[PDB]
Amino acid sequence: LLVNFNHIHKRIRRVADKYLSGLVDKFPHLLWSGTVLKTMLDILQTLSLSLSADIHKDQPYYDIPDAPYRITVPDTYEARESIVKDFAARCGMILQEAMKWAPTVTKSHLQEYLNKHQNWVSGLSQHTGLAMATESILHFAGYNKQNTTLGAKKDYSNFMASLNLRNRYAGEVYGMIRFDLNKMMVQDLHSALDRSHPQHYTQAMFKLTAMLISSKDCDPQLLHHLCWGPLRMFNEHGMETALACWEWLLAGKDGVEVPFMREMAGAWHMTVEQKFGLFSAEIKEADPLAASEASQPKPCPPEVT
Amino acid sequence: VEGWPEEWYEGVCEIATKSPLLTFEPLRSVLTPAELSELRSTIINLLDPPPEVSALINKLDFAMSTYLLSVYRLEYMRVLRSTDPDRFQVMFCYFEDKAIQKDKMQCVIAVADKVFDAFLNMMADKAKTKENEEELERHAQFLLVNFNHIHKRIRRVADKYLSGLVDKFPHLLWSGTVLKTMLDILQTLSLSLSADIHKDQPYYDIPDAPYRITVPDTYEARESIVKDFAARCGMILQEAMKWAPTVTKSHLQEYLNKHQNWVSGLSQHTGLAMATESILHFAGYNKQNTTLGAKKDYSNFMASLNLRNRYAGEVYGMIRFDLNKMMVQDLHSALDRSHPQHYTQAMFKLTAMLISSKDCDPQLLHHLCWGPLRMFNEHGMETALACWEWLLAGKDGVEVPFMREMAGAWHMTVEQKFGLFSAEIKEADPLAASEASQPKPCPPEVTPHYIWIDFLVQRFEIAKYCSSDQVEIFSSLLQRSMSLNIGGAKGSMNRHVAAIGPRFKLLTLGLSLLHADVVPNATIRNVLREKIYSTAFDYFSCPPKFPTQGEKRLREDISIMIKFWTAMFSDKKYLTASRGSQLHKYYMKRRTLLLSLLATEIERLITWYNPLSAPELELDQAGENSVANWRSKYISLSEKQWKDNVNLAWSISPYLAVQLPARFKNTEAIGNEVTRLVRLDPGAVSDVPEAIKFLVTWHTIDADAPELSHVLCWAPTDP
Repeated sequence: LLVNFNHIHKRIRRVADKYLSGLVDKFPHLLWSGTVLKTMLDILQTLSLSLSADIHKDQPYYDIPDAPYRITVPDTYEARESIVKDFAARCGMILQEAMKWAPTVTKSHLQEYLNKHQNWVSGLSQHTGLAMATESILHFAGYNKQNTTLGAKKDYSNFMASLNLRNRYAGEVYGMIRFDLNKMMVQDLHSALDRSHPQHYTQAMFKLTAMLISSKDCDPQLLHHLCWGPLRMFNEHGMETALACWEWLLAGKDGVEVPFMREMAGAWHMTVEQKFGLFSAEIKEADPLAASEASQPKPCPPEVT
Repeated sequence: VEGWPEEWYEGVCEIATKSPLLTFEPLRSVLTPAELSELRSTIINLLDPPPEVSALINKLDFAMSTYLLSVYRLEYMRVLRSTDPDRFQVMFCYFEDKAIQKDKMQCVIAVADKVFDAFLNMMADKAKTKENEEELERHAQFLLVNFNHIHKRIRRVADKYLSGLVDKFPHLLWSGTVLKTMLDILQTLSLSLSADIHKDQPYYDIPDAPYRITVPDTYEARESIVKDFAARCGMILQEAMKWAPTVTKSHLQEYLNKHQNWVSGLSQHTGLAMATESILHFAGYNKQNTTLGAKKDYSNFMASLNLRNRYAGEVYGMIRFDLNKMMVQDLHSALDRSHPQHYTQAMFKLTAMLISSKDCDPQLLHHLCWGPLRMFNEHGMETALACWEWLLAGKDGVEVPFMREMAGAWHMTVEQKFGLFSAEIKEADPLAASEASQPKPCPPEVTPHYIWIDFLVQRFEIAKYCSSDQVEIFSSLLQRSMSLNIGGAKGSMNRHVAAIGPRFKLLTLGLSLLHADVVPNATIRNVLREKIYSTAFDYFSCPPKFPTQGEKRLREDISIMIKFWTAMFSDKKYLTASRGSQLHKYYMKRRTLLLSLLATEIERLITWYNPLSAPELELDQAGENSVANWRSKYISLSEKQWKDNVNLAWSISPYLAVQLPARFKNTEAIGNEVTRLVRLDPGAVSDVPEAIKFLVTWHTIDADAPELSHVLCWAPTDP
């Protein structure tokens, strides 16, 4: 329906628009899908490239990458400008609609889309798709944890931090294949955990997940060590690193949700059983009426970050 | 007071240089109306303060007056004859004295303003070396860190000093250290916003700079001060991005690639948010959408950032397991196989390896600069420009060797005639082209020379103020690329129509360099101007023709020509080139002729652009109005003062005189004068397609005077 939205006729595009509106109305979950956005960005880039392509020259047909289809364009410049300007609004509308409800998943998908080698060469040119992606992120953003509940600010550092970490560690782990190797990563992670060093812990975790995301097999031992990592360094920093790694793993590879969910559930049940957090024991304190001894009363509150 | 042996005054200078501060318990406890009146008059004349300060002074006795005079003299002598790098910042030591504050003050800030003005006047013309830039950077950093003082007047006077300093030295805006310091202090304040006010120790330490910051007690004051500070950052950021977006954008990209901030990026980290928010609403248009008549571009930023991080990580991986040989071999293999992806990967890997090292490694730099010359195109040139920008932004103290290598590569390209400096190719005339060699256009193509000149212009704009040696490099590069040999087929540059963009762009860059008032000598400018005029005149020695490129790549050519004409018209800086009148008129005549020719050519090109009126299409109005006014002014010339123009053109070059009537002038005197001149000396011209008709018909039908006719040597012409 998206590829049929730009037909050369008059009523065809109207009926296609009506069908698309109805379909997206009755099935809201299609907004945050991971394939619609890439296709629409690709077709928008194709139209933008076709905007100025020597109208007198023949062959107005074009081929959509990664999808078998074709697009025809009118002859006059005015009609082409009108149709591209008309199409340039639905993209923003559906982007803001998607970002309104579930910002996290669509933000992760947008981050993933901006990490392809083919578009980097042409990024020095217009490449309207990347400009749209990097422009639509800001004015639909929201408040962070610190400034979410106040009575009368905007946050974008997480986006750049995640993107930079992802690209840096992807390159660092891709380098290693030039010169098995899982044993070294496991040993480094164990050494970092034993020495209790946060920087080495984060580096090892990111390197391990970046190695895992680029492979052809599940390698269950790597996933098991990934899920059992933070439980030996219970805190907020390690938990933040683990959440970032889990989000990257979910966004990158496909057909992996079920084993990851099962491993996470097992880790949660183990944490419940060992009473490492909120499920810990209760500690009593001396009452002040008869606390004349050297054991002076003092608060003993559990901490669950 | 100056004015008695000279050594008596001379000795006071070093004593004041080594004297301690006149610091200090009540101030009054420690310490003839005509003399009081005259002392007050002298002090008020020396200071010249606002009237309130004068009224405050009017009620003071003699002791305070002489104390003020003594401290003023001591500080003035100290600042005039000091050598320590902390010259002007010692004055704040007087602002922190509790005894001075408790006394029943504005005189101190007045004398501080006076001494600051004296210091600024001194520094305005000190030198143009790196040390002065470092001192200015340190002073700006000190003024920035003193902007958030706990007192009231201290921050006001600091703000005034900062405003004055940034006003008189605009180049500090795009520096690479001020932005990092201001982001760090902003992050420190944001972190200190909520830090358990009841808990003690309100002090904080600025990273990478030895200083400390104190904060108020109430939350409201802290919020007010942080909100107040949050505006100067945006103001100066937009001011910097307005003028030179490239350098500040590269610095911002470099700042966002540190490992320490990435861990805390999951938190607020206000500095990164400010950096990523201030980039957008001050951005501009790209090359494609820079000249249109009634879009925004950010893909370059993300592409550069992603490539930089990816290749930095990939090259950092290799150190875990010499190595330059492998990189050189890979680059050579990629060049030999002619693969673009491998070429880009090798180039980025090489520059990323080079940026993280401890030695120059001249072979790596030499291979870096000679890379693109073996793959002359636009894609490789774009990759090379990106790599050069990253190298310049990353490492420090490398500008001079890189500039020298780039100049050498440019001269090699000029010598080998690989681009705009290539040879000229002729084509068969259609009148006698019945053979199998049918006529067809053969225009030279110069894509990357159109971008290299832009890069050079950007670098020159950046380096006009700071450095003083790169100007010599640019002067040598411009001097070695031009020659004064206007004539038949020796001008070192192509004369085709499709190659007028880079030519006039380089001419405009040369004129801008001349107007910058950097060369102190009075003879370099003369030679440079002579060469500029020669290479400008050389283009009009060929028969006119029409452009072959499409509708695009034509508007900006007209814009460049209009800009060059405007620059040429504003060249009235003569009478100081040292018999000056001879050279003055010698330049004036050629300037007028060049202006007329440029106006005619621009009119012809704009007429060819769109046949109809086309009110939708439009260009700069001021240039068109000026061209129309000049055409109206020059169209009213009489029969005189125009034959002299023909004589001057003949004195310049016979080819220009022969081609002059081709540029149509609605007057018959031009033809008669050209015929007379060519009859006086026919041997000076041997171009047959146009010059034969000025000699063959001694008389149309009169059939007289059979002498001096030697046509047995002219080249063949059309049947």
